[PDB]
Amino acid sequence: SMMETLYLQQNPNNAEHLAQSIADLERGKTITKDIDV
Amino acid sequence: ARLNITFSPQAFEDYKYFQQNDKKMVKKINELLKSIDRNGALEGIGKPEKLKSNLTGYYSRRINHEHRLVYTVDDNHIKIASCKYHY
Repeated sequence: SMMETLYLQQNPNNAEHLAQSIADLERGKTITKDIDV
Repeated sequence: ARLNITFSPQAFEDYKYFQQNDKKMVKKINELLKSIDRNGALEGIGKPEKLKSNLTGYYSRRINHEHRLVYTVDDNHIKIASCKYHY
């Protein structure tokens, strides 16, 4: 259950990207688009 | 379906990179988005996983061997934190 979390965290550059990007989502620094799927 | 998708700035830059360089990657990301919308955060393609640690509140699906779609869903609205691994 932890392997995927650890994969995302194992490289500090990816961990920093995720931390900043989660903060951006939670603080309202975002870009919204319509995507046809 | 037409989905209204919110991206983090970094995820949006990476999605644009794929639009410009790897249309098959875009197609796969979009199939994952279709599945999240149709079946919810935890159900469907890409081996969905509830993330732990300080990623709690978010989920991962596998785009390919290295890239993960990291996202959450609030009131049926999909928010993308990441769609590409930052090495």
